[PDB]
Amino acid sequence: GVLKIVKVYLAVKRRIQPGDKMAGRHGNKGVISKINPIEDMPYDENGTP
Amino acid sequence: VTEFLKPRLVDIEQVSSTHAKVTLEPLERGFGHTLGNALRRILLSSMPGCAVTEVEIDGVLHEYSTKEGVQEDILEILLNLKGLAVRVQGKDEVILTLNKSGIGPVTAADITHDGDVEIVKPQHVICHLTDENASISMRIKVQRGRGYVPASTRIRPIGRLLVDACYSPVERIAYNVEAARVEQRTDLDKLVIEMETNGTIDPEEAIRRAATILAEQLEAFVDL
Repeated sequence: GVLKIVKVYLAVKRRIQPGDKMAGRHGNKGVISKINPIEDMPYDENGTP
Repeated sequence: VTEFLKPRLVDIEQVSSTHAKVTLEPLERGFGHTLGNALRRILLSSMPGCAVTEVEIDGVLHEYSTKEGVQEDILEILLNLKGLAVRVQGKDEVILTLNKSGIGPVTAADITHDGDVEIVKPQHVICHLTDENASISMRIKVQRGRGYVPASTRIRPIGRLLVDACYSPVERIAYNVEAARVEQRTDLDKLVIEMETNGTIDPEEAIRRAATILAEQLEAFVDL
């Protein structure tokens, strides 16, 4: 019943959003919740946030 | 009382190529932290930088393919290119050209630099050609921007590849308040801003830029 089939491959780059689910190795899963700008993150006295 | 010493720039010590220190003095009590924090947020937030935006390789249609002769894929070439450091004097949008043939690494120094565009780290690597007669020719596009701009959210032929922009010279900013010694006074501070840029921005220019932006945006409160 089929005469010809055409297949197309799409490549996508899923980047990251508030809502993804990243987890550690000790079963401490969690849903990422915000993407803060770097100037708001805690930073130690050396300057590395 | 009811009068405040005004700060000043005492010395811009250049400890290394990309690591710098700025000293501000004098400062009344309670301003050390205020100015330190304001300037840190401003500097990390918005400094005008320059970065590569579009690449156009000769014999490649999309970034997921491979080219015969080069060692890495095209994705790793784009990634390595994304971290390129370059300054442009007058033009807000320039086009560099790279041509290479022969075995070896392809440093940024092989870019056919124009008069005004300046590469800051001529030992940065891009790819490894592994054949005596394998060549690469590409046309890099460099723009001037003010932050982060992902490829998706901006706004033709099938030969253009789009990389994400990261226009920000500064990378890490720290600071310290410490008592100084004016002719005679107690509780007189001195601010030290430690800066680690990627080499494309002059320190004093950056600090003056932050000061002017903060002031001229604070102007909206006076005569409200």
